[PDB]
Order: sequence, then C-alpha cells, then structure tokens
Amino acid sequence: PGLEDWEDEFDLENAVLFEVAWEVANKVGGIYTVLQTKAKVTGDEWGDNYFLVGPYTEQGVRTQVELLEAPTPALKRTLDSMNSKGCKVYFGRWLIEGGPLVVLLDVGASAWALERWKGELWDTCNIGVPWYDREANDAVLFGFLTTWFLGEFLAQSEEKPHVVAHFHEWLAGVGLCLCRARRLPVATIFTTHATLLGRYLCAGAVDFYNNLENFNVDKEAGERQIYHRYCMERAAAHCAHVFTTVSQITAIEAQHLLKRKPDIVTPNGLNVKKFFQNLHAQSKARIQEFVRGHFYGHLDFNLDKTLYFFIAGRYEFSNKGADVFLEALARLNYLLRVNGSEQTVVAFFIMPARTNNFNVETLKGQAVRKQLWDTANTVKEKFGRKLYESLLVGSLPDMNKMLDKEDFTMMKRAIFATQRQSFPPVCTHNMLDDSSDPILTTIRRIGLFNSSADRVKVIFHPEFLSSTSPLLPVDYEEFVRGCHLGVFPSYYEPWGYTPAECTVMGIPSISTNLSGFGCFMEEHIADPSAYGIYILDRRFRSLDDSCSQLTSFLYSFCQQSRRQRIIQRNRTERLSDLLDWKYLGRYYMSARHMALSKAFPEHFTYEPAAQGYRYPRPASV
Amino acid sequence: PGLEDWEDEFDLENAVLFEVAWEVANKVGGIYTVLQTKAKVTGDEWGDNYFLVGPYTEQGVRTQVELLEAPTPALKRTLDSMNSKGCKVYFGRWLIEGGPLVVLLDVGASAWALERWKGELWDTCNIGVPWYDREANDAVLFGFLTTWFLGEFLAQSEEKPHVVAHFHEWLAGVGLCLCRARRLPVATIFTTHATLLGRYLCAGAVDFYNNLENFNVDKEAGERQIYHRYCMERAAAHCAHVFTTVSQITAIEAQHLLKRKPDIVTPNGLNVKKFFQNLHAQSKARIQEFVRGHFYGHLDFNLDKTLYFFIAGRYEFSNKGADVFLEALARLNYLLRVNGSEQTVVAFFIMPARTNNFNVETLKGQAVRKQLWDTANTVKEKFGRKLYESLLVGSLPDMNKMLDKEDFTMMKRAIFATQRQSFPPVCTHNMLDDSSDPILTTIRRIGLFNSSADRVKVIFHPEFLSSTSPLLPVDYEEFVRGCHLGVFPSYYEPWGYTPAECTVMGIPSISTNLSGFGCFMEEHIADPSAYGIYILDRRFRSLDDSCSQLTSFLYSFCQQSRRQRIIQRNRTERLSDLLDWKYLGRYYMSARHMALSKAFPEHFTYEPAAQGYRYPRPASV
Amino acid sequence: PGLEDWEDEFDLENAVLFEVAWEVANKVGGIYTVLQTKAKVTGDEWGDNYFLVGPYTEQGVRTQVELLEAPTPALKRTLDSMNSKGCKVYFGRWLIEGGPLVVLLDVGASAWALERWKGELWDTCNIGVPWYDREANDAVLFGFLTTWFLGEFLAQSEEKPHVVAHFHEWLAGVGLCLCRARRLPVATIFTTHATLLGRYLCAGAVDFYNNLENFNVDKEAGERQIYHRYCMERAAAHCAHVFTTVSQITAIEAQHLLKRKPDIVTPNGLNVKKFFQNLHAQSKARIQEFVRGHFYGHLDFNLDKTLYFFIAGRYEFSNKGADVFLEALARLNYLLRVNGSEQTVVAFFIMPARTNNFNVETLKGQAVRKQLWDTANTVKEKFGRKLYESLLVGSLPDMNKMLDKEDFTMMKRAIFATQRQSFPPVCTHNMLDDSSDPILTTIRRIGLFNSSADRVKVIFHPEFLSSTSPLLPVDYEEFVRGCHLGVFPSYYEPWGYTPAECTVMGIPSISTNLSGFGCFMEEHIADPSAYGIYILDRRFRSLDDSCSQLTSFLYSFCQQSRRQRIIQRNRTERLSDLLDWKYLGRYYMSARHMALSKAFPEHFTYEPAAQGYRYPR
Repeated sequence: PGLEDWEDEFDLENAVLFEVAWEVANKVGGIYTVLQTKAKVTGDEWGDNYFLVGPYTEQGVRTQVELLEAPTPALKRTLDSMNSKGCKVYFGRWLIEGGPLVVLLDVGASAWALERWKGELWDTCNIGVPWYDREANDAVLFGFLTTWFLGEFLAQSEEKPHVVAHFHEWLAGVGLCLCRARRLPVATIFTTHATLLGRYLCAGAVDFYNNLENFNVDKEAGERQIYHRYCMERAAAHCAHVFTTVSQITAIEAQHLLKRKPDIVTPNGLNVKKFFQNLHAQSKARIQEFVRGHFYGHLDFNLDKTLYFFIAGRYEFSNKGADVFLEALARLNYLLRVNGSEQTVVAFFIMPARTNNFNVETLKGQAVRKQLWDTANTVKEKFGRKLYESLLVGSLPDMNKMLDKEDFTMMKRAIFATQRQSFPPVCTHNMLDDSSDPILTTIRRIGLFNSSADRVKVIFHPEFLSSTSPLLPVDYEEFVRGCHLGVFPSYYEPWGYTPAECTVMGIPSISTNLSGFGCFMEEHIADPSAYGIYILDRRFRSLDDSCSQLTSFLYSFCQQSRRQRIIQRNRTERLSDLLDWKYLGRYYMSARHMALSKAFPEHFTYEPAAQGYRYPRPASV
Repeated sequence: PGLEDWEDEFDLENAVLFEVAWEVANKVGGIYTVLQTKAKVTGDEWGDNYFLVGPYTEQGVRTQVELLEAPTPALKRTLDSMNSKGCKVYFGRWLIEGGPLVVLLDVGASAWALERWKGELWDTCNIGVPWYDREANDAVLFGFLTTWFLGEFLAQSEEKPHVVAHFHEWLAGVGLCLCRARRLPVATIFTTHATLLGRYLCAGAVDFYNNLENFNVDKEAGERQIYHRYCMERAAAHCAHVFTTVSQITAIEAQHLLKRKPDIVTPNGLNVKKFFQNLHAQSKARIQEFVRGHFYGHLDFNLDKTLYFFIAGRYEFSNKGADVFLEALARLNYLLRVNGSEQTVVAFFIMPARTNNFNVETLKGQAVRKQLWDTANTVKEKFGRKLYESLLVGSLPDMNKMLDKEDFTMMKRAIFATQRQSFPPVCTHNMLDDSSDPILTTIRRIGLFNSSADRVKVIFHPEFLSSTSPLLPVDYEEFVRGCHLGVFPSYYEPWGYTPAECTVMGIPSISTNLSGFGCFMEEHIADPSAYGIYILDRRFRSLDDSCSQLTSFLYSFCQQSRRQRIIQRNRTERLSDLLDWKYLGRYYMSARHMALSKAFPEHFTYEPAAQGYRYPRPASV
Repeated sequence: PGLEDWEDEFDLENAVLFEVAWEVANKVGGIYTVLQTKAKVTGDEWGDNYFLVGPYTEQGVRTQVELLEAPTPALKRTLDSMNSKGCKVYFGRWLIEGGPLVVLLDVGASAWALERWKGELWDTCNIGVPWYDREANDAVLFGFLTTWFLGEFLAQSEEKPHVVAHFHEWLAGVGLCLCRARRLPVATIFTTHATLLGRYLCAGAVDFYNNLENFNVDKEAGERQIYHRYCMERAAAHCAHVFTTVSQITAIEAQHLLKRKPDIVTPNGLNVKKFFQNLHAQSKARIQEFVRGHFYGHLDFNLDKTLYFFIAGRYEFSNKGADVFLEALARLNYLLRVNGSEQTVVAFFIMPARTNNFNVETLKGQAVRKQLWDTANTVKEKFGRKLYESLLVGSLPDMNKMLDKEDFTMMKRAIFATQRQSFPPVCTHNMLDDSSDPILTTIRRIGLFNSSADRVKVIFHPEFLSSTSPLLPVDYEEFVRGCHLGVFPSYYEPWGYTPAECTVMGIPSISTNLSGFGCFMEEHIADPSAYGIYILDRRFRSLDDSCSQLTSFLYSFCQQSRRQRIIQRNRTERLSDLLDWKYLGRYYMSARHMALSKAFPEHFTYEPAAQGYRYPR
C-alpha cells in the first residue's frame, strides 16, 4: 500500500509544513539522514509547501544547498524583512532526493539578540541557558530565529495559511516553545529522536530502563550540568500539539523523563531503493578472501562452514552491546567446541576507534593472500593453456609434466610466504590504547585469540569500511551483504540505524527490545526470528541472562542448515518494506494531521497504522 | 595538413555544389560509400550549399533520408514548380555523417517524359537508349530530371549562383550532357569510378590492359549490346568541364576507352575515424580459436608460427586475383615444405558464394573446440581452486591427486571428440556447385587439401563474416585486424576498397598496379613494401610471372621475423592518413575549382597535390 | 537427508547390479539422461559392482565409452567366452559423472542367432517378433545377449554373487523374461518409463485415461501391429521380481495395460548440481531485449509488467498440452483486456518444428533492436563524456547543446528503422507448413496475432534455443531461468522432464496430474501452487474445463504481486531437492532391495519413502 492514499480523506487546506531541525543541511547526526530520506515523501504530500528549517552553515550551503529566491511573495517578503532586521536568513533548495526548500538561519549572524532572546526566553518558559553552553545558546538562537521566521511568514502572507511546524530535537524545541508562547497559529509536532537524559542515564547508571520511574529527572539533569537542555527538551515536549518519538522504547523514556507519552511513534524510515543473494555471494567471497589473508598459515577450518557475524556502528561498547556480543561469542565458542562442530564463526567488530595504522600481521596476511592468489592464478593459467594444448592434440595431460620448474618455484615461494607461528591478530589495526580498548580488553579476558581451537574467530576492524582501504577494498554495505548475521545487542539505541540498514540489506540481524528498531520489528513481525530478526530481551533480563539469550540466538543461527539460513534470509529480504518511508511516512502524516486538528480543530479533524505492513508467521513455516 | 586550408586562396563565390549520383541515398555499389563518407568534407567546404542529387527510392527515404522543406526560397520554388510540372521531386537530409541535403528525383514518377526526353536526347547527343535497357532508360530519366532541377534552380534564384554539378557515373552522365547541351551555367565535373567497357573487356578478353590501345571501343561495346551506355559514359566524359577518375589505372582506361585523359584523379577516400596491435591480438586469438576448431584432430603445426592471409571482397575469381593468390599459395606451400619451415599459412578466402549451409565438419570442429575449451576451463578452474586451497594450507600440490575421476572423464570425452581422420575442409560451407566453384576447383587442382604436410592451409569462407554467425562470431573488420596480410592481387579493380580498408585497419596488404588503390599507394609511398604494401606488377607481367612475384611477396612476408612484421605493421598503420578524405578531398576540391574556373573563368581562376602526404623510406629502415 | 544412509540396514552381500537399457551409452531418448544422472548414486551404493548393460554402437563408444579390460577375472572370462562364441561384447567405462562400467552388446554382431533365439523366445514366452520390426528384433537380440552375459557371468564367477538385473524398457524386457525362463539366480527389476500402449492410446483414442479399464490391451495393440512389443513389455512386467514405473500416472497405466501394479514408483531424479534470482534477472533482461526486437514499432506495453510464460519440449501438440495452453492464453488475453490490466504476457512456444529459416520480420526486429541499442549506447557514451567534461569544469550541462548533429542523425536513423506496420510475427521462423502447424493454426483460430490490443503476445520459436543462434543467443536453461512461469499442461507425459528441469531451475511451472512430474509434486507438496507448482487437473476434467482451470492458473499468476511472485519463486527454488537423485535414488535402492529379497529371501529380507522430502505450507 502506498503513502499518497494514506489518510487521503484528510485535506491539508493549503497548509505549509516547516520542518525544523538543527541537522537540516548539516550532517551532525543520524537525524540528518532521517530528514534527507523523509524529504521525498514529505514533499510528495506537501509539494513546495514543505520547508526544512535549518541552521545556516558555510559547508552545508557550499555542498548541499543551492541558494534560491523564495518561490512565493510571502516567503520572499519575510526573508527580506528579517534579513533587514539584523538576521541573516538564506533560502535555498536542499540538493537531496526530495529537493526540498530549506530556510537556513545563521544563528551566529543573529547572536546580537541572544541576551534579549534568552532573557525573553526566561520571560516565557523560565529557561535560562548558561553562557558556557555553546549548543544550548545556539539552540536558543535557532529557536528564536525559527519562531521569528514563522511569525513573519504568517504575518507576511495574505492567505494566512495553516502552518505545521515540526521540530525534531531540543535544539528546535526552543522555537517550538516560542511558537506556543507567542500563540501564533502553528500546529506543532515535537519529535524526540533520543531523550537527552537517556544517554547519560544509560552510560552512567548500572541499570537505567528498569529504574526509569525511580529517576528524579530534574535532579539527574542537575548533577550533569545540563538542566537547561533537559528543560528545553521537556518544554518542547510539553509545548507541542503532537509529541512524537522515533521508537516505543524512546516513547517509554520520554514518558518517564519528559513526562509526556508520545501521541504517536514515528519510526525512522529509510529510502530502501538505496539498498540480495548473488550480491551476498560476491560480498561473502570477498570476506572469505579477507579471512584467508587474515588467517594465512592458520586456515585449518572449513570456510564453507564459516559464518560471518558482525556488529557495526559507533564504538560505544555498552550501548551497542559489544560486551554482550563478545560474551555470547565466548559462550558460542565453548558451545561449538564442546559440540565438536566444524562450524566457524568469524565475528567482525566494525567499530571505529583511534588506530595508528593497520597491524603489520594483518596487512602482511592480505599481501600473502594476494601472492597466493596470483601464484595460483598464474599456475592455473599455465595449466589451463597446457591442458587446452594437450586436449587439442587429443592427448590426456600428464600431470607430472604439466607444472614446470618455474611453477614449482612460484608455488614454493607462496608456501614460504604462508608459514606463520603467531595467531591471526584479533584487531586489524594498531590501537593507540590496546590496554584501555574495551573490545580488545574483553577479547583477551574471555579467551578469543583466533587460535585453531577457537571455533569463534574475532576480527576487530576499528575503522569504517571503505573501498579505498587497502585491507578491505569493500564499503560497509557490500561487506554487510556478505555477512550472515548482524548482531546489535544494543542497550541504549533510540532507533537502530545499523540493524535497520542491515535488515534493509536483507541480512538477518539481532537487535534488542531496548532498541527502537528492535521494538519496531518485534511489534511488526509475529515471529521475528523466522524473518531473520532476533530480538534479544534486554529490558527484562540481566546482562548475564541477556548474554545467555544472545548465545542461544547465535547458536541456533549456527545450527540452522544452509536451507534454513536461506529461507530466513529470504524472509529478512521481505522485511525491507517495513523500514521504507513509503510506510513509515504514514506516522509522520498522521502526526501532522493530529497536530493540525489539535491546533485548528475548526479547520481539521483527525480520524485515528501498520495495515498492509503486518508480517504474520511466514506461510511456509 | 588539413583540408580547410587546401587551396584556401580559392573563393567559392557563394557557389552551390550539386553532386549527382545514382547511388545518392540508395546503396547500389561502392560509390554509395564514397559519397556517404565524402559528404562530411564536402559539406565542411560548402556548408548547406552542397546538394547530393539522387534517385528517389522508397527504401532510401524510409531508412536514410529525413524529408525536409527546402532551406532557401529558390530551392523550395524549384521543387514546387517541377513537382507541379509532372515530376515527383523530394528534398531532404541524408542521415549520414555529413548530414548533406539531398534532392531525390523519382525517375518512375516522370517516366511519362521518357519518349520526349530520350528523343530530345537524340536531338542533342545522338544517343538513343533501347527500350529494353531498364538502367539506361532510368539514367536518361535521372539525367533529364537533374538537368531540369539545375535549370529550374538557376532560373528560380535571384542571385543566380555559380552551380558546380559533379556527376559520378554514366547514370548521371546524361544529366551532365544535357547541362552542357542546354548551355545553362554549370561548372561540370564527371567522375568515372569504373569505365563501363573495362568490366566486359577484363572479364572476357584474355588480356585487356596491354590491349587498351588495340580496342575498338565503339565496336567492342557494340557486340555487347551496351553501345548506348558506352556512348552515355563517353559523352559525359566528353561533355564535362573536368573529367575525373578514382584511379590512375582508371585514368588509363578512360584515356583509351572514353578518349579523354582525366583532368585529375580523385582517389576514393575513406572516413578513417571509422576504423591496432592489441585489437589485432584479440582478433588473431579469435582466428586462432577458429583454426583450432577447424583443424581439430590435425593441430600438428605451431600456431605461434602460423600466418593468416586473407583475400576478401566480391567473389570475382579473376578480377580479384583469387586465381593468382591460389597459385601463389601452392607455390608458397612448396617453398615452405622444401625449406622445412615450421611456418604455417592459413589463407582465408572471404568471398561470398551460393552456399547451402555450413559444412558439417566445420561446424563440428567449432563445437569440438568449444567443448575442449570448456573442458579445459572447467578442469583449470577446479585445478586453480584446489591449488589455491593447497597453497593456503602451505602445501605444495600433489599433481597426481589434483585431478579427480570427473576431470579425467571430461578430458577423455574431450579427447574422444578430438579424433578425426578426414582432413579439415577447405571450405567452411556447403557449396551449391562444388564442381563449378573456381576457388574450390583451383584448390583441388593445385593440391591444397589442408593436409598435415601442406604448410599452407586454405579456408574458403564463401559468405560474409558476421558477428551473428555461429562459425565465426566476428565481423569482417575484426577478423581482418586479426590477420597478418591481406592479399588482393586484383586484375580489374578501379579502386581497391578491400585493400584500402585493409590498410586503414593497419594490416599489410598485397595489391596490384592494376588496382586503383595499389597505384595510389605505389605513387604515394617510396618503398611500399616497407609500409606493408606489396604492389604486385600485373600490368607488365604475365599471369604466371605475376603468380611468381606474388609467391615471392608471400614468401618474403613469411620470412620476416616477428620484429620485422611488427615494424611493417606499424608502418602500414601510419599509412591510414593517405586514405582519409581529409587528404583525398583535396582532389575533389581541386576538381571543383578546376571546373569552376573552366566554366566561369571570369569569376574563378584555378592555380594547379600530395604535399604532406608522401611517405619516403621510413627513417628506421 | 543423504542417500547412503537410506535403508543402510540393508547389506548387499557383495551383490552386483547389471542395469540393462537400450539407452545405455547411446542417447535415443530421455532414459539415457536418467541412467546417466543416476549412475553417480548407483555407483556410490554399488561401487564397481555396478554395470550398465547397453547395446554397442560405434558412435557411443567413439564419444562416450572408453573401452577397458574387465576389472575382475570373472568379467574378463565371460567377456572372452561370449566373444569367442560368435558374439561381440565390449567392456568399458561410460564417460559420465558416475564413471560406471558398461557391458555393451553388439546386437548386429550376433544377429546370426536371431532366428534360433527368437525361436527359443517363442519356446519360453510364446512371443514371436515379426521379421519386419527392426526395433523388436534388436530388442530380442539385446535381451538374449544380456541373458547370455548374465548366465556366463554367474557361471564364470566362483563366488557366484547375488546379481540384481534392472531392465528399463520392453527393449530390455526380453532379457528379463529370459533371465526368469532360464531360472538363473537374478533378482530382477523392471522399470517402465512409458507404457507402450499408452503412447498410441493417448492420441489415437478419443480419450485415454478415463477409458483405461475399458481398453482391450491385446486387441488395441493388435490393431496397431505392435502386439509383439506389447507382449514383450507385459512379459517383462510380469516376469520381474520388482515392477517399477517412473510415475504414479505411469503406474496406473501399467496397472491397466501391463496388468501389474508397480511394486514401487521410481520417479526420474535429476542431477540438480547441474542447474537463481540474479541469474533469472539476466535471463529476463535477455528475453526483454529479444521482445524489444520482436515487437519493434509495437513496444506500447509496459515491459516491467510483462510476464514470460513458456512451454517447451517435443512438439507434440496435444500430449504436451500446447492446445490447452493456447486456449488458456486466449482466455487470459480476454481476462487481461476486459480487466484493463497493464500486465502483458509473452508466451513462448519452444517446440521444434520443421522450419526453413528465421522469419524476415523476426531477424529484422532483432537487427532493429541491435541498431537502437548501439545508437543509444553511442549517444549515451557521448552524453556521458560531455557530461563528465561539463561537471569537471563546474558547469551544468546545457541539454540542448549536449547532442550534436551526428547524434541526431544516428537517432533519426534508428527511429526510421523502428517504424513498422505489420504486427510482430507469432512465429520466429519460416514454417515449412504454416497451414498444417497446430500451434500456428490454433493461434490464428483463437486470435492471438501479437496486436497492440492483445495483452497476450505469442512467440512460437519452432526450434531449440541455442547460444549459437543469431536470433536468441541464449541456451534453453538460461532462457527458462529468465521466464516467469513454465506451462506444461501435458496430457500424456509419463515423466515431466521439461517441467522437472523447469522446477530445478527455480521457475514456477504448471504441470498436470496426468504427468509423472505433476503427480510426484502433487504428492510431495501439501500446497503445490504455494511452491510455484500448479497442478492442472486433466484426469477428472474435460479438455474445455481443464482449459478453464489453466486460464485460472495463468490469471492468478498474473494477479500475483511482484512480492508474491518472488515468494513463489523462492519456494520453487526450495523444491529442487525433491528432484535430485540424492532423494529419488531412494526408490531405486528400495526397488533393488525388494528384488533381492524376493529373488533371494534367504539372503536378503526387505523392510519398507519421502521422509525428509515433504513440503508443508
């Protein structure tokens, strides 16, 4: 089912959508990609009545925004006015798939108003940003500039349209609060993509989710010198016609930290066109060549029985669950050894870290694999030419005479290059702090040294995968498509971008019910594991018990036949439509309709989601 | 040196060029390609003042001509007039590289005037076409239509421009004669691409060139029922301000048959951009695979010492010198056998003949080569995988164990497919008349049966080379580029299109001083054989002595080292600029200037060629 | 589950398997491929105690058999014996995936015995071959030669092994009957791959399957001058410890024509390794380019909504159900027109027929597509170079200036080549008899002229697909992988080789419950259509009603979303393991065990199939 026909009974009444985010036209997070990929559907629903309001940055305009003249006289008039009133407001087209119009506000250009604005802010919300907080002061400037733009756009518009302003973090929350305080006619959505407290409370506290009700949010933000940022976020959530979260776990966090249950959850959709079995085969061949190089001299395990697990994303050890994955990898190593399995699990940790360079053993192993591959290819081409020559003369090859002295010299050189005594390095790079690295510390603590006995090899690649890289000449998407199972046992993950992209790429993944993507899949798929989606229970299980469940998931994945693994990959391939904005734009549409009805009930009435996007038991299981 | 700067002192005075040929926009010979490829330079020199006058044909307009409206009022007015006066004149753009404008005259549409025109013709030139000659009557219609168009274009043109009409055979010669008879102001060129008598006199008479002075052209044309066509050609040559031939041999023939020495020779140029060592290597590999298939079971000669000679073009046995080439191939076979050379010469005869289908042995040999190639590739990929696996475990391959039972079964099947007792067929096809085929008759008479003792194998391919063909999936140009030596010992060849294209493709070729291309190269290259151009002397040597000289050429080519052959191919690659219209358009320009000066000496004065296009001894020989 | 572990409790007791078929080492049918692909598993179970007894042919030995010396002294002794007794017996290795040993018998070399042998036959089975039947007389020679070889191999073998002789047609049936008549210790399997009567009765009779009980087999064979061949087949089936059929439909035919229910059905397995979505995509791109050429000037339908149905195999119009497929294609054309669908169905008929050459319009359309493709590629490379040049100078392309006069000339030439008034030809070739062709006659009768209004285009390709072909440079397997749905509504099909290979290639197929493959899938898959296997009911429905059901199948396939079609293709991809000899060799193993137990109950006891090979869904 399409997006244009969703809530088609709703008439926007020539309303104008101002989507306000600090990340509009400047990549400072993952919300930039959310806005970029959602712009297509949003502009389809709103045409040119859709404006992304961002902060002006020289890089963003240089690279992403073509500066334009306002299409309508109202926009041009407001832009000229506030440009003459001491602000520096740019208008342009964001050079992305949607081609949306962007109002960019130079917050620095209008810093002169800061003291009169933040004081004004204190006169309306009792929120006073400390001077030393650059981001909070910039948020106040951006919010006051956005509210100025909205007021001067409604004032300088004869038709006086219905304005839906959709703010996306506490950085835009100030403008939201000012829209409500000035009382100008704006239907307001507030989407929080991550509760501000949530990050600190997960990182610091031993347990954060089960203690959500037992948190003094005011006090907790107070000890961390971010009380003003917390108050800005909570006022935006409070001063919003519609409050939205990207996830149901973020919805719980916002309920217990922003003291407002989201009126709707708007999961982060994706442009699935951007992203399976033959492509997976090529990527798996490339991973297999890398593993051949990395384990040169130690290729004593069957590679056709080798499984490629990966955990990727930002190098947040506990938030991304790399600790849980490593514990489960040690337990699965024990399981595969005691069960005497011929299965091998190479688990990749693609988590960027400060690295000096590629480890010498890693680069040497890649060189050794290249040499053996070239030697085998040269000897194979010589053998093929000689064999074709022999068969052309009706002669059966005499294999003893097929290879000459030069072939044996090349092959003996290759074999000499093969010998190694040291085990393959756990990490592919030179860590600036090997002792303090959580992944390497955990690996050396649990006993995963890529030994021959270890059925689980661990390859920590503390750097993003790039095609230009010498070690792995593969970008992240192709490597992932070559893997068997993404493992993202995240503890704190308001939305799982890495597991979501893994799923869109058709790779079975392990997420958690503590992650937004994991909750979204758990509530959209009847039997997620059937579809390649393992939802680890991290809310209601201890870290040790969650490690046990992850080991169970990894072991059951290892114990699948190749036929079962293929069936499961086909199902996860089917799952990609859930994560497309063509479905997840429904929730943004309904949030905007809800806000319009709340702010303008006389003009709009809202009639309350996953219809056509439910995945029951696969018919074939 | 470029063409725009040639005779740049000449000012055309807004003259208009009408190039008249029966082959304008209808491929009925090789002059079609001459006009097509010359149109680019002609339009560069004349812009839109250049018109190709052809006969209208439904196929030509359907495929090649976009019908247009006359760009100038004069053209539109004349077209409308003569379209209202009982003719059917189309105007359009010929969809070729030059994009020239074409005036197409439907000769059938104006056949009503035939009797009053041919009678009128008899009133001006005493030439009366017999009714039964379809081509001669069509030529009279086309000539009268062209002269009508020229008269009505000069009449319906206020400026009264200087019209250069360049007619290209006796088919346009009638219009030329009428232009001169009506005395309308037209500077006329007549190019003859082949004397009409020349064809019959070469085909019938035992010796034609040495008897040129001893020919009664009137009587000779009389016995052949083509006296009117001969008179049309001779009147066109006589009634032309400039008379032109494509070759100096054609110039001699025209002097002794049309009784006029050409005022200039205009060699057939070529669009050399359309067409060397790596491309030659790929084509030679493809020819080698074909020869492996064709000689399956008989591949007892060194293929790295095998030379690929070819003769191509129309299947005219004596005119193309296939008899001389076959005699020289028998003599070269004797030379290579008595000298005990390991050199092999596979001579290809690409001369289309009525063929039922591919010979069974030929298609079977190609299938056998495909099977052996696939078997060798499969066993080679298995060997390469096993060898890479063995070298990855630091193990040297045990060649006895490398190939399995299935590899040996596949290879034994291949070897079984290899066995054959019959020698490889001389012809690749099923000739409808094997007994009457001159090439096959000569091959069986001289003893070239593709036996093992024969150092010269002969492959007659009595059909054009096509990529779509199953036997050879190669077009003519790629096959030729894979060959070592084109052999075109033509007796009658007003221009050598096949040797010229062979040279442009950078292949050393044997032509004759009886061919236009051979004469052109002989007069443009100081040492033609140094440049890969062997000029057989067929004017002043008997057929037997010319066969001896061709055997000497073939043997000296065979006796070149690979280094000498490479040097010679580099030089023939250099020769391509002689055959480009960027040089050979000079002669057409000078012919048009000469005609303008002759017809309008008051307005134009002509100042009398190969400067910058003479090739002395290569600096390196 | 594997084949080595199937009935592993059974011990062969150093038994020797002689698999006797006229098609051993000489391709004279589809049983040749059955034996060739089954040889691997059979030799895995029997090692070198497995012999494929065939008729010697010069071509077969030249191409497929490496002549060898008998590995065992018993084999060498028997070979030398019967080579010295006026017969010519070759021993070798068949150069196939299994590398089995073949005892090839030159029946011509031993024709001297024919008259006495066929006398002996009449003295033992009352079967007398008429002199004029070359195949039946060769069958008698081959059977007597096989029984001679078996008797001399058991006699010239001190251990006296347990010999399992598995004969495969009525051509080997004579040898089977003689094995039983001489009473020599041979455990005999008879597999019939197609009842001899059934082939004649499917066509000649008004309707064959519903009249099986109402057939006088003796009389019916008599009218067709094949009574001796019928009696040979029926005696082989009768004189067999185990009787086997390749299908349950063949089992019914054998019950009602050979008067013996098969003791087991041994479906024709296949070497599935020899044969899905990216490969399908490439093949579908090739088919789409062919359709672009074929329908040049008439490409007014969405090709992303175009479905490629095909029917392939031997050009038996009624047996292969091409009539039913064409009727259903006309009905589906009506359905897609009245429903105003943008779906297009190009149905290919890959059924070889006597063709003079490629039709002029067809070759011209392929040339036009090649020219347009080359023109588009040339203009695209020029545009790409100019666009890269413009972007390298920081300049946005001026699209008006991007294409030059030469580009427009090339494109205008291409467009000129595009125009055509005649509709795309229904057939790609020049039929030697257009009026006599059943497919073309039916197409012109039902109104499928590849018109613009027709939502169903029909391309009859009356020739095998070859890569060497100029028209379609794709072999049969790649073309099929590019198709959406194989349609094999066969009436007579003892085993569906074409639908089976279709399924192994991961392409959904329509078969019938009158086909062996269709019955096999219907009894192995709970919901066959879910797996891309549509079983048309042709036993219990009239030809018109079967046409209606086929139209329903085709229409429901057309009405699947691309998601549903992908799911269905994934399931049919799963189905390939059912058709592998790794599973279907189980039935041959159990038939051989059953025959061993029947002939040697003292030495062997048989303990009775699809376990691990049933598909719930």
